Amino acid sequence: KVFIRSAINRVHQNSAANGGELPRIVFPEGTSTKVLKALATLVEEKICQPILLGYPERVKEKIKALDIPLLNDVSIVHPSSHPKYFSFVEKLYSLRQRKGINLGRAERLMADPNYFAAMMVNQGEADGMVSGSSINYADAVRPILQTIGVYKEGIPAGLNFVLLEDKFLVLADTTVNLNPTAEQCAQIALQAAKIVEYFGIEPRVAMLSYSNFSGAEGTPRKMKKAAEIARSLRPDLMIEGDMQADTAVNPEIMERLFPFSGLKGGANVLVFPNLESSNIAYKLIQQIGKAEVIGPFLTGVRRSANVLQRTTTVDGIVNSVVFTALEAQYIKEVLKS
Amino acid sequence: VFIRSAINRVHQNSAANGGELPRIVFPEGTSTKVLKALATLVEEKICQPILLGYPERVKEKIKALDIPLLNDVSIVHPSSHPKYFSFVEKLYSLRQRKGINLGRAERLMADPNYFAAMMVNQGEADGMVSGSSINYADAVRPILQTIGVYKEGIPAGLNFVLLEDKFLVLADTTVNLNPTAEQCAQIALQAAKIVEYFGIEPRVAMLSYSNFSGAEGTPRKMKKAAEIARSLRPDLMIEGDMQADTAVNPEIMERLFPFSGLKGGANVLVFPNLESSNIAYKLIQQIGKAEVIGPFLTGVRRSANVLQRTTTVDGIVNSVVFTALEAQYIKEVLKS
Amino acid sequence: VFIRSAINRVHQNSAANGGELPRIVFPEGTSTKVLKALATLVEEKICQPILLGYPERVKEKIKALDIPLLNDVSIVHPSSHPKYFSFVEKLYSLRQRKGINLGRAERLMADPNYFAAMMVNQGEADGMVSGSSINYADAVRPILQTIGVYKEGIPAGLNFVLLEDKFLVLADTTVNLNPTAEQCAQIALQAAKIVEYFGIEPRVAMLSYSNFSGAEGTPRKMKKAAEIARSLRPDLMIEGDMQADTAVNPEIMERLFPFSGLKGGANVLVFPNLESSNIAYKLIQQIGKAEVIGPFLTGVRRSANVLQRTTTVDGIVNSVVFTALEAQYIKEVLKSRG
Amino acid sequence: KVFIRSAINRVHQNSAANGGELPRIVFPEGTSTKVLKALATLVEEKICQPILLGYPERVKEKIKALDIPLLNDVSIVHPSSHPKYFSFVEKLYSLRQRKGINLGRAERLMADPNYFAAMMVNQGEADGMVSGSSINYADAVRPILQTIGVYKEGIPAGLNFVLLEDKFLVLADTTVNLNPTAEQCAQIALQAAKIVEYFGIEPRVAMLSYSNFSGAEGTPRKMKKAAEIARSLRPDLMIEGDMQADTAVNPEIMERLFPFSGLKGGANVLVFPNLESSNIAYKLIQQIGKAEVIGPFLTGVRRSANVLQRTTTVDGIVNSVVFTALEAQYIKEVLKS
Amino acid sequence: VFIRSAINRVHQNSAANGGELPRIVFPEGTSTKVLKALATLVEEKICQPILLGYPERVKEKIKALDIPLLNDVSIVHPSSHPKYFSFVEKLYSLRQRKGINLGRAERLMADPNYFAAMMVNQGEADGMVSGSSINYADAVRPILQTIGVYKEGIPAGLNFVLLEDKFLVLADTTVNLNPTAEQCAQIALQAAKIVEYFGIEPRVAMLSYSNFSGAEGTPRKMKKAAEIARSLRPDLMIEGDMQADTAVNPEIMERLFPFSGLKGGANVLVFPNLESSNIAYKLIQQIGKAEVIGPFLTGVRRSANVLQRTTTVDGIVNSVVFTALEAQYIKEVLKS
Amino acid sequence: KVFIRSAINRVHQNSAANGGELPRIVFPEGTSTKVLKALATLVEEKICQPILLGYPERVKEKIKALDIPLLNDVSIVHPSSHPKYFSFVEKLYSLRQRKGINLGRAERLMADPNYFAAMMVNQGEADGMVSGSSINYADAVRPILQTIGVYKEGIPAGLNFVLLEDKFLVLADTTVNLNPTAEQCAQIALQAAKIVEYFGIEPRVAMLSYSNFSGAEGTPRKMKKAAEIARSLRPDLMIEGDMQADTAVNPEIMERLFPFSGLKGGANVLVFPNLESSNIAYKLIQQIGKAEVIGPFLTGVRRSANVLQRTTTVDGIVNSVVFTALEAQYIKEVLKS
Ligand SMILES: [Cl-]
Ligand SMILES: [Cl-]
Ligand SMILES: [Cl-]
Ligand SMILES: [Cl-]
Ligand SMILES: [Cl-]
Ligand SMILES: [Cl-]
Repeated sequence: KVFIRSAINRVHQNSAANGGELPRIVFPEGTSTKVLKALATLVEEKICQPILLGYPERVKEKIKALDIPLLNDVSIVHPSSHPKYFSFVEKLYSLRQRKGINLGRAERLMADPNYFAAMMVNQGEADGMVSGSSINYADAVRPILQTIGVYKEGIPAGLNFVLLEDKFLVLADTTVNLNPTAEQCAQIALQAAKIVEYFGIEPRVAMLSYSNFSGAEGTPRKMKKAAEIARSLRPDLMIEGDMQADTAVNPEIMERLFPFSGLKGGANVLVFPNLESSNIAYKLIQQIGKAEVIGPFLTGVRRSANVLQRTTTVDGIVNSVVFTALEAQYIKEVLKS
Repeated sequence: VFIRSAINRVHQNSAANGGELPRIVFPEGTSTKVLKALATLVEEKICQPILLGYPERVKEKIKALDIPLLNDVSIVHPSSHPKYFSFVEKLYSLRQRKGINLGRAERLMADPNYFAAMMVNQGEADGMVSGSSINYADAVRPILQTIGVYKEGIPAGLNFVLLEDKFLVLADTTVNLNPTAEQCAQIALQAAKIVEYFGIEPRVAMLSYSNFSGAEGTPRKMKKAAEIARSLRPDLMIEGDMQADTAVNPEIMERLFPFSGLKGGANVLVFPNLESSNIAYKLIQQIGKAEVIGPFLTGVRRSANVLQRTTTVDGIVNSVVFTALEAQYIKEVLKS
Repeated sequence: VFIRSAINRVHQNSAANGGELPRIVFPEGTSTKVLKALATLVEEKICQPILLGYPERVKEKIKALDIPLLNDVSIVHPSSHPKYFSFVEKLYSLRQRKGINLGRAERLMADPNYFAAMMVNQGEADGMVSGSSINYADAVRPILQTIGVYKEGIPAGLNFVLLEDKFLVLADTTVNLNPTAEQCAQIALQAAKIVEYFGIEPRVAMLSYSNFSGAEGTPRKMKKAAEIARSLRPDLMIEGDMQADTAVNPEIMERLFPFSGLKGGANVLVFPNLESSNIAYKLIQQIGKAEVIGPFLTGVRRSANVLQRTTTVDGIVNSVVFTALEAQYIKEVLKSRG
Repeated sequence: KVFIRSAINRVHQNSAANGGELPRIVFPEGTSTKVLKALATLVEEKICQPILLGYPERVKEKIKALDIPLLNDVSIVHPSSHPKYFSFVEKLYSLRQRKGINLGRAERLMADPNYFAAMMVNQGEADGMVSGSSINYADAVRPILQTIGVYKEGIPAGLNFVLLEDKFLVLADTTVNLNPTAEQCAQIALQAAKIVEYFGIEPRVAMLSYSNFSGAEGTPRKMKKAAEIARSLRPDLMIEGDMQADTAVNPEIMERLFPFSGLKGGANVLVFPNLESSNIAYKLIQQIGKAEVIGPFLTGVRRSANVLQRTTTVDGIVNSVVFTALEAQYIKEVLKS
Repeated sequence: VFIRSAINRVHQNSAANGGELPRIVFPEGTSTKVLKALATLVEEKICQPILLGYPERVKEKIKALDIPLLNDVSIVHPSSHPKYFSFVEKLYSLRQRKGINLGRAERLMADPNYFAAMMVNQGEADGMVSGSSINYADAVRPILQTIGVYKEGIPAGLNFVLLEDKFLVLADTTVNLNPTAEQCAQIALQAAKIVEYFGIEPRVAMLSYSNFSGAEGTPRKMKKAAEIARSLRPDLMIEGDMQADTAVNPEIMERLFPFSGLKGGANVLVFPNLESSNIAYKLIQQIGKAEVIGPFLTGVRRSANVLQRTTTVDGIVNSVVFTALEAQYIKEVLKS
Repeated sequence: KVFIRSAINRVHQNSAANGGELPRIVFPEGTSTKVLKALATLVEEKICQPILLGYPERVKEKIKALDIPLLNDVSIVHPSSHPKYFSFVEKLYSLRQRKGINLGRAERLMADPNYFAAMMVNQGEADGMVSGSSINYADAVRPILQTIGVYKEGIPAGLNFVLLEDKFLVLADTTVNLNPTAEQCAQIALQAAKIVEYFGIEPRVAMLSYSNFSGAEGTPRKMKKAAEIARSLRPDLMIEGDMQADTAVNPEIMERLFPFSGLKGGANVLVFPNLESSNIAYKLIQQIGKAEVIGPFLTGVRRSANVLQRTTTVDGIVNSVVFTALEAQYIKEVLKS
């Protein structure tokens, strides 16, 4: 409620500090009913320049079918017909020619809106992309990781916000790594923490397990080791584990049962031991928890690109576009430095 | 409401059994949270509690907390009890080829947890509730060593998520780190019969991070778990592998996977590993603004349940209510 | 000569079946090498080709290359074909529990490789030839997902080495990275039935770097494969483990391993792993002075063969000839079973 | 045909530049009929000074049976009776005493001509040895590896020549390593390349696989890594992989399908991913191909020693001794420096 | 004879320190075999024995078996000891991130084995002797959890075989199931310093079923173990892999493997796994006709030894004697 | 002391009940000093008809060097010169031709006394063999296992006797299996029990471990299940485990500490969990204990053949030949049945 309006306003503060320019967000699924309805609400709010990918004739005919006159302008680009199509094909080929992709396969991949979108963002023809409403997560994210890639020492990891009364929680990694090592969960925590700091909040990080400070072999030792590695890398942050999820979020359970712990006031960063636990958790909270859940957002990647969960609603997509715009604005300012 | 109806079936059971209440032994006779919860439960006439401990330490804790309604409850000191010596032999004979000599059987039986487990095993009590003061592994081991699992059963923790129109069942939330496909099928079968006890049709989802991919690893494992379970209960809707929102939301299922055999949303959610079950039910309980009760230990021959170390007083109240139902149900099975 | 005898058998099979020719669909409707090969094969009355692609882009490629003999040939664009929607639904139903949603079933079936395989699966074509423009895995995946293997079969590539008096059969040259002893025996059984189709007695060698050692690893594997194969076909000469020259040269066998059950040199060579099979047929084809034809995909329920990406035009001519033979045979099996 | 005369002429050039001395080549199989028949032609051509091992009494008696009058003067040595025999036992014993070989067992191994030949070569009593016409390769090569050993950072690897009309191809490793690592395949390539360079030919190296530049896990990744490691060690050489075999040899297939590749004009060095592929390939080419195949020759060992494949012909032994004399002359010119 | 010189060393040591006797805590205050042994050890002025238990229950056992020299030996009940709660806080602090909450530290500290080990850890005693009544793992676990291993040390049991003209040292007879080459080297180094304490030159054999084969498995492990050990003590004869008769018999070594660096026979025998060490010292003790003393726990921060469950009264006497030696030695090291 | 004299007298019983014939025992090490010295003592005792293998002159020459006139008549056989040599080659070749052994290698193996002795025993040309005084155990036992082989469901296992004053113990497997399964350990127990029964003693079997009735994973579980399997196969015997070695031998410790145990009166058959423990134990008892240890004897094989430990003394060999002669006579009576 409040959190999403506040992000929208920060987009505007960012934009009025850069000559009124809006980030350009490319959408591979120019024909998606859910994407188009979401774009209707966000064009009224001046959050981004949408670019739709597809056949101009298909896309315009879907726009009027759904009766949304506010999209009669939005840029529409057909990948094969774009002037840069050949340049993009050659650059994908050069990236993948020793990873089993011949030239003709590079052409057919670059004709796919998902690859064309990722290459547009990589080449500065757009500032970000939002994809994945119509296809599964692996299919949508592979072009991004193949084309944009991860920044140095970074790790691709999905991140979700749980919006509670007077507080948000950050959950990660909800989408990418099946079974991260201790070193990977430490890095996932570091990425999640800098996101929390961007919002003016102190990150307090819990490495989750089924155990409370046992350190037994398997995930308890892994999450205990992840906390130690992370604490070494950010000695200023509260980072703790291994601990159970209720121990983590509830400060009264922590202090009563584990008062030696370095984590006071409840964790707002929840790093998971495997993909089963992160993925089932955010989805169950979203369905039954009666709290808004936004994301997942792809962290660790060089440019702003987020893959929607296939189960997303229209309002989900709205929320994801807003934060993709913020991400796009922030990355463009680091690159100016 | 779901809890009030449970309290009522408990009363219905005893009125059909001469008014007797199940005897539930509590190893943690001095536990502040257990004692406060029992104040509420003797008021509701749910069970006959039996506290384990040194009687003067138990009575002085009751006196400290000012719970006059507990002044009559039975207190048993393990080492002093008449059955102690025979209990020591029963444990020794059970574990003598599992690294337990007679002297260590004696000191194990003096521990309230083992004495409670044996009281229940020998029919001296109808059920037990433990684990408010110790970690779950320490509490559940005497139970599994002493009472054991019924044939083809698997010990698995189960939780209820109480929503407005409906409850969800989550398992296995406590015992198996990484159940196989065969074990996940058996966990589902155990949870399904519990849902049936309350007059609800069980609809089972084998959870994963994937929607019907069947790729190697947990997607393949949970897909076969659904198949094995479908084999064993051809009358039930059992499906997987699927993501959790796919599982619970019938409109998401119908839109994206209409070939699925699962209609109307799942009310039985079987997990692929212990991290996911345990973290999920705990996050739901803390932030999900739904009541979560349990975990309850399924698959074991007599009624025994281990509280989560993080439980509240009312948590313990809720767990005792359903332990009483469990003890009553098992008690008539064995009369057969 | 071996190829001429195959062409005549196609005509022999074709006669006694109302003069009908098998219908062979080609996913790569604009491929220069495919169209050049079809010019030669239309003159020989080997098959009725079906080209997949946008009809105008196919006709423009045909007119550019100046191949007047193809102006009549059937051209089908997958998205536009009447059965496209029906084909999408059968692929969706086949793969909906293997990570494929409906929108993806639609985009797969619009790919000529998937559409051709489904055409063959549904009897709208009698066989298919693909893979001149894509790597082998990309070509064979739709075939295996759609058509599948017959019971107890294993998908395995097979190549013919045509020598002066003699042909050898090599397998598995394309599919299995590292087949088990059980899989290598089945590969032998599949290759043997192919050799028998041509009226030749199959004599099977299970290849290794070792001569009758049975030591752990592949020597033990290939010795056990021969045993499993001998059990399943007690009438065949099948032997291993042995080196390749021991296998082919009957004089080396007799001098050095006279106890062996393999006399007169092997004409079926089953390989222990994919590196050895794939490298061998390719080196023989480039540096030997013998024709190598194939690979042909064995073990699948309907006729589909994947050209090696490195093929020539004459290679494609040869593969279509034997694909036509395969399609005619499988079509007789399917009528027998109705 | 041509290639062998040129090698024979290079032996004579080497021998004319060093006072007419010929390398001394020990043959453990002193009564092998094939070895003796080949030796008839090898002394008429001044290729080597042969040393036959055996009971002098039947070696002369095998020679008189076959009626090869040109060999009655050639040296014949009986291992047990040799003056150096007992000193040889002590060096083998000291080498193997912590590898399960007692003194009496060193005595029996050293009485085996294969071990005696190897010790002769190692200690400078001969310049090279040729063995293995009558025993399998592992049995024949074991004494060589235990006694002579590999030079520093070397790997024992068998190598074969395929003699084509304008050029030869070299295949390796055709005999020793079951499943070489990426690092081992790089070293095998370097050894093969210096052999090609000895003949004044530019080596062009293909790391073979069933894949064309895929780098997928398993051997495609291994052969891609071997090419990378080898290029690091020889930045001046064309070395490429992973690739299929026809891709490797045929320069037109390479240029058409993989024009980014650093390997132009066809590979003349073919390094295999495992012993099944190398061993089966050279033998199938030799039997059904119509090109002569010579070898295998043992590379990577400190001193000149080659194992004949048990399947060898009489001409094979001749070819194989010639190249052993060349290697022996080469090492002998290295050591004079 | 060897034991008499050890006893005389015990007196020699404390006489150089104002006559203290080391205080040795016995967790098994009612153990019959412990109590009879203490009768002999009180007469010999070896230590100050401290028995753990209910004092009247201990005194009642003492005069029942009519043991008369223990009427003035010290008796401590753990729960009643003044420092009990301070001991509780210290165990909690040591293990709070290894799965032990405050309440579980409390019941553990009431167990004599944990209380005894903590007494030694905090300097209220100089050593402890346990394990007569319980299996070795149960007794040694509190010791290792509480006292722990010194830097680069490895917990390893060691036994003496007393022959007519020499003793052999066997290790590791109790702790490590299957030590690595690195661990076997550290076991050899630890055994070497014990042999050096008695003024004999240690000569170490890394035992195997193989004679200098170096084949994969334990032959290679024991060959590499010798190499690592020789690296760390270049002055010592350390050799392997070799068979047991090859190791002890110098004429077999010289005749069959004269290249070996080990001459005059090995007096330190390091074993490749726990089956071989444990079966060997036990078989030698029963059927050989040589005295076997131990096992003694090496590698730990202060003096703690676990009796083998099969021990005799005389076994306990011998082990208490050397525990006194160990305690005196460690007590002078820490003074520095 | 007494036990060995009782074996000698039973040898005389067996021979008198069979026309005074002595078993024929082949000794591959015809020049072994310790073997020859042992045989002087054994020929006066009417234990066997020895057959020495080697060059006749080499043996006659060693016999006179050591001056034992009692051997001047003993049979000497030179394998390659023996009439049966060619048929024996043909038979070993037929046994091993699919295990990497060509015809010429069969010839050189059959010329080795160890293989020739094994084939003599196998073909009934001799009744037993004793080898291994001069070579390591694996080397001596390989020809026996390849040629004579194991009887049905048998397992080759070394067995030793520890002769205590009221009693003997049997230890196994002291030589062959590195790490037997539970099933192998049960079969080893069954083999050792029938040997104890041959001497009129009730076998009482302990499956040894470092644990007392824990059944924990690893060795405790293996030996507990080994006991269970063996009890199933011989329901008439006391067989128990897992237990420690002193628990096993001492009936008072067992009765005091594990009174539930099925093993009363102490174990006289000690089955070991791995080769480290068996081999180290019998060697330590033999050296530092004060009791006689005889063997090891090879159990589980179809015909009588035993390998001396390389460390044996002259008495050792005498003791081993005595029990080999008993074994040969027993097997010879079974074979006539
Ligand atoms: Cl997905
Ligand atoms: Cl817990
Ligand atoms: Cl390919
Ligand atoms: Cl070979
Ligand atoms: Cl123990
Ligand atoms: Cl040995």
